[PDB]
Amino acid sequence: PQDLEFTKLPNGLVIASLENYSPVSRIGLFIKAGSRYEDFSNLGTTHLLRLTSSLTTKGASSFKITRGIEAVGGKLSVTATRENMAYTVECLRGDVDILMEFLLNVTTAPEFRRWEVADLQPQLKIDKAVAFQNPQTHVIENLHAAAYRNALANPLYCPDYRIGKVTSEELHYFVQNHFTSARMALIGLGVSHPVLKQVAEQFLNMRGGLGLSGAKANYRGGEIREQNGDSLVHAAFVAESAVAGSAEANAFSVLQHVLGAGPHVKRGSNTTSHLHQAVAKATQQPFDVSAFNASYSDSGLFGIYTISQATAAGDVIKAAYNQVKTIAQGNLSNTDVQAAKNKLKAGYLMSVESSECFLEEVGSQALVAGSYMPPSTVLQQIDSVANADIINAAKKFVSGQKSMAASGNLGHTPFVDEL
Amino acid sequence: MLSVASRSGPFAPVLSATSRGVAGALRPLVQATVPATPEQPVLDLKRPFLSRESLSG
Amino acid sequence: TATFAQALQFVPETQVSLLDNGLRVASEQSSQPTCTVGVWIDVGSRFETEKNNGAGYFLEHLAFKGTKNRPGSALEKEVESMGAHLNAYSTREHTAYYIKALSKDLPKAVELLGDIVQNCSLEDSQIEKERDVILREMQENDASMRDVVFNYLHATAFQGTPLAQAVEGPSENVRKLSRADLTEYLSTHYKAPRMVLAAAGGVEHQQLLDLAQKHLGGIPWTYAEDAVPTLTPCRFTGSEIRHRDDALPFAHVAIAVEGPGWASPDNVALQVANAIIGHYDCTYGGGVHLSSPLASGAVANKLCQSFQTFSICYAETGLLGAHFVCDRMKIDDMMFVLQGQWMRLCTSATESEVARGKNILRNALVSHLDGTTPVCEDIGRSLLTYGRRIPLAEWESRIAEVDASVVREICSKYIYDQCPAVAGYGPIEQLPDYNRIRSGMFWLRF
Amino acid sequence: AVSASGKWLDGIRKWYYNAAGFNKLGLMRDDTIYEDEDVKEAIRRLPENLYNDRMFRIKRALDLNLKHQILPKEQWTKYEEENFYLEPYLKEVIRERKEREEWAKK
Amino acid sequence: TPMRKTNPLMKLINHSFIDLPTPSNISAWWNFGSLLGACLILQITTGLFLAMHY
Amino acid sequence: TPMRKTNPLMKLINHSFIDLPTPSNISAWWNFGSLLGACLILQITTGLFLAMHY
Amino acid sequence: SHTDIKVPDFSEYRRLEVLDSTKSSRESSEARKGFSYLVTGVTTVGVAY
Amino acid sequence: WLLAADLLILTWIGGQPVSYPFTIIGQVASVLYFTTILILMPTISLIENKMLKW
Amino acid sequence: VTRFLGPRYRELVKNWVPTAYTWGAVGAVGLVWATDWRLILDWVPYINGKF
Ligand SMILES: CCCCCCCCCCCCCCCCC[C@@H](O)O[C@H](CO[C@H](O)CCCCCCCCCCCCCCC)COP(=O)(O)OCC[N+](C)(C)C
Ligand code: HEM
Ligand code: HEM
Repeated sequence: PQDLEFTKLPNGLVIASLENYSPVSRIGLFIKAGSRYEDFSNLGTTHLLRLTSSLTTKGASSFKITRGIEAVGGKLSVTATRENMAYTVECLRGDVDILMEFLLNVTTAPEFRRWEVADLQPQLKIDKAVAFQNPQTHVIENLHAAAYRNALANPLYCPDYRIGKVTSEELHYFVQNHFTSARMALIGLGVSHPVLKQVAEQFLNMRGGLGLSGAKANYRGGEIREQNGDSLVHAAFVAESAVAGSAEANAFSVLQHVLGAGPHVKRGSNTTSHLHQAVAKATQQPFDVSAFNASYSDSGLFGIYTISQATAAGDVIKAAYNQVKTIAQGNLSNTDVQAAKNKLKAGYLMSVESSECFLEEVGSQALVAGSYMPPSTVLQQIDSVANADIINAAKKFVSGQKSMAASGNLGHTPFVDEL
Repeated sequence: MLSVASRSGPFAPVLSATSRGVAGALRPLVQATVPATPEQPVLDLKRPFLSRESLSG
Repeated sequence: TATFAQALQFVPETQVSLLDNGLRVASEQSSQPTCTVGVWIDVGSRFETEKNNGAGYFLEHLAFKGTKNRPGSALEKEVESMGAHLNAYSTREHTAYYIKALSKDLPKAVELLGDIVQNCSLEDSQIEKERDVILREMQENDASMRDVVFNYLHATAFQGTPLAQAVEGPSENVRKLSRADLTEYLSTHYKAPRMVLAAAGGVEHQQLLDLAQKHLGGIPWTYAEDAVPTLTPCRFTGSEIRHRDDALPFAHVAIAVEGPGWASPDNVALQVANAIIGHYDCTYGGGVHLSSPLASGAVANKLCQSFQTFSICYAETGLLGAHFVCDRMKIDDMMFVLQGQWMRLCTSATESEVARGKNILRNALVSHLDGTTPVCEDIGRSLLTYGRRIPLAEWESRIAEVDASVVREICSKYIYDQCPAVAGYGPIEQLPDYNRIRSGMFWLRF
Repeated sequence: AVSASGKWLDGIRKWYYNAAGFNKLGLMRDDTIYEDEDVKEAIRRLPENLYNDRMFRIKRALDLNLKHQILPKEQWTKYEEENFYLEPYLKEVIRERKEREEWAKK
Repeated sequence: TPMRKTNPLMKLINHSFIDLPTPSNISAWWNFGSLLGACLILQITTGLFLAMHY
Repeated sequence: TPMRKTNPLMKLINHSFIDLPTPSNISAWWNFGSLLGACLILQITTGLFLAMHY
Repeated sequence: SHTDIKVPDFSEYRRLEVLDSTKSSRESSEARKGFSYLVTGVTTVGVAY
Repeated sequence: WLLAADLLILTWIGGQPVSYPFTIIGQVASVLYFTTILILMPTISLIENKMLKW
Repeated sequence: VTRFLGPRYRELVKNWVPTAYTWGAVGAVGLVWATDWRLILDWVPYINGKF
């Protein structure tokens, strides 16, 4: 029975807490640093830096970190994305005094002994490969590369030529310039707030304010294609979208959920989605079609993503796209819109409902301004949305310049300009 | 509201020394199975899926 | 300050109740906007005879297709309009349905369950479509490696036992089914007491119960034809299966031994032993000699690529064991470490390792329960398996009792000098012949 | 208690360094040390520039040996000339070993 | 990492005896070969104790 | 592919004798071990003839 | 497929005690193993003598 | 070389008839033979370890 | 040498002592039987092959 105690600090460090009575205390640390802050000079550094979490540091040997975190039975984890980078650790309530001390040692004082780094160099290919076992990723990281001249174009995963050439000095240069305390935000949960006032105060002695903070990520309309032997061609095409905090962004969310962003029924053909009901009457059943919506502080992206038979591809994405065109015509009933708004309310409350993803939420929006936004307020923000705003969003999609990325046989897929 | 949970989109990898990176946001999955052939790539030094954070006796 | 002396106690208890038709309702208020009602039926794949192996699985496929109240398109249109995520799954022992929506939407969901429970439509044409959908789905799951391996593991471990046949059913049998067989399966299996309604989150118990009376009360309770299932304490064979296909990139094998049932204390200690054995993957940066001793063995001269320890307990038996991927040349070495670890726990079990295993076990059992779905499923699975619930305080009160001597006694009891079931999906060839494995189950030094 | 007496400790140490003949072949003290597992681990660490010099100094010493020659008198390593390059690495490896062994007994 | 694979004497014993592949369908006749290997030992040991008096 | 590296007997002669690496700087003392082998070869054959008469 | 396989009956070869698919093998296993270990145990006695 | 000289001492003593001058030198040579290989050597190994600042 | 001292080593040695009683009994009884020691064997209830 408590609202989270959001608080800023003179160091510029942001701090928050939300007391519960579940035995697993679970804290997180959120640096604004991400893959985008890499440039051509030191590209792929973040992908290794996320894996450097267990390396020895000035205050502790790596054996002490691994064996300590395991002997406690808690566990460290390192989430990362094109925007934020997010360290996290889970532990029992009585053990935090140990594990958080590791966290203090991981982010603030991480010496990188070069041989240990060289030992981790080969692993990047393995992690990149198991990451590329998932078909959507391999398209969408190419999609960002096809959609931006600059900052956001940078891959989360290390480029193949950089797998052996990353160096500890580049790691440090990325650390002092981007692990600025002003960028940082700390999010506890079952841990009591005042002891966070202590341990964060331990964080305050390190580091000055303001990071290097470059780039802007300009938009572009270029393609990327792969040409493979796989029968299941799969691809996405994307127009620019305003992001975030605009009613327009909410209009893109409500838009993708009018289009049916995802299934609600297991083992069931999606009867309500316009895209599935267009493509299904267009061709054979084997396919999957849904809207996509990237959302980043400089810019957002929106557009259909598909998986289909290679022969049918040009029949599929020329169909679902037309569905969006129908929305450009103003053809949109209020009812299915209400259903979609309900899909965002229910789906958002679901994604929030888990504690870990909740911590991801609080730690995600802690950086943009830090003023916590309760889910009911978000519901006010979606309820505010009008049908005309949605029509304006689809209109911006249809009228906008488009990029595309594709992977498969590619015999029949249309090129981006014709789309 | 930039979170992948608040706005479904690109995956945010949870890759780490102590845990698998599986998480993210749609990006279509599972739904393709009702339609024929979502064959999925096989054994390119593949990890086991799921990652048993959902342990049971 | 927060502490287990306090924190363990604050998790709310479920309130069990019994309907006159013997259906049991359970609920857990959690001060949550959202809740997930479901029906954890005790029907499983082990209850079918060879004549009708695919019935239950088939039902899961066509459950949402149609119902007497409405065509299935209307059903899905309704669940989707509500923003609800209906979901279902089946198991060798535990079939389950459950819905996923806001508490404000709660009543509207519940009636639907009863519909889905009490009168699914069974159009013959719908069956005709779902047949080829299954036939394609089978080859679609053939791409999987791990599932095929556990399927060999059950088929090996039990053979003639009803438990042994796969939930999916034979590819030949599936086309031989008819609607009358399905309806007979419905009348003979789906009925309370065996039904168990459950919910958690924003649900208030008495609302859920008073609502349950209006829909689930139509379920028959006295047995039709007074039929009674005849369960047996089924046998565990020591056999092995060894499929090949050498062109596959990696060997993929699983080894298993007889385990204490779904209702015994010993399981707890075994879990601790499993916690000692420790999972690993090459993708992890925590490799080298670090982490769990078997996980430490995975990387030194680079042995195991990826693996895990498991204990698939059943009401009658269970399967302790391990599961690992292999390079063709290392399949022997990966074995020699594994069994040795078992042997190492059969004796030489230091207290600190057991303590670390208890800590990992606590963290696992608590971390699993976060969210509404895990606790509903926990209530749903738990009631059927145990009756009652199993409040976490009971679990950690029980885990604290565990000692290194206890782990040695029990691991020596269920692992030492046994006759393991073994499964191996190729390219196996360096995998030791069954005598080498059986010899590898016991030390001569001890 | 060492002080001006520590200047006397050195007089003996220098004498010893001379008595040990390795400098004569141009070996540094560090090149000399026996290779246990711990040393070998220490060697892996050494920066590439440092590592290469060590290889050459050793190769010359072995090469000098078959001939039975002794390096020219100007080219003998001076006592104060020596780097002690291997010490930080060997102490680090030994410290890691002692730490792991300390953890492994408890 | 079994010790047989490490120590060279245990390596050679791991080859010649413990691990070397053989056809499974080998019959009773091949056994005679090994028997010869045995006989020689006897012919030594026994004979060794005849040389002590002869 | 020299004949010595293909023949299973010659491989032993090749590794144990002809091609095993040795330190360059070996002195006179390391000869003695080999001499011992030769001495044994001498202690056998010579002594063997004594056995023909003793 | 991944489910079509099933183990062919081995009842002809099986020990008489464990033939049924009902009784638990956990008690019988000590007897089955105990017989053979008794055999090897006698044989070791003979070889030792 | 002190130990080697001690070995020569043992040989020359063993080449001689029992008498006090021989037996005394035999006592001393034996005890010295063990002390040099047990006590003395490790200690000066340590001293040499410290002369080079290890 | 010094490292082998430690509480878990004590726990381990305590875990392996009975096995040492067993093998010690094996070697002792086996040694007596093989050499047919008169002094130890006579004490036995039945083994009186020696006169
Ligand atoms: C007069 C006669 C005196 C002797 C009595 C008879 C002796 C019989 C023969 C003794 C054989 C010893 C049997 C023990 C076999 C175990 C060998 C090995 O496995 O033990 C290892 C170590 O064993 C211990 O070091 C020794 C335990 C037994 C020592 C008992 C000695 C008691 C002697 C007391 C003196 C009394 C007699 C004195 C007479 C002078 C531990 O195994 P491990 O699987 O790796 O451990 C887990 C893995 N770890 C290491 C990574 C954790
Ligand atoms: C394959 C190996 C051997 C075979 C086949 C073999 C065979 C024989 C034969 C046929 C005899 C004649 C005895 C008789 O007919 O009465 C004999 C005698 C003898 N053997 Fe061997 N032998 C072998 C090896 C050895 C070895 C290794 C020794 C070592 C000492 C040895 C020592 C003797 C002695 C001393 C005699 C004569 C003493 C006597 O006959 O009383 N033999 N052997
Ligand atoms: C390292 C191996 C051997 C050593 C060191 C050795 C040493 C000796 C010695 C010191 C004598 C005493 C001779 C004397 O004092 O006059 C001797 C005698 C003898 N040896 Fe050997 N011997 C070895 C191997 C052999 C072998 C392999 C054989 C036969 C194959 C053999 C056969 C004999 C015989 C027949 C005699 C008696 C002749 C005599 O005493 O003069 N010896 N040996």
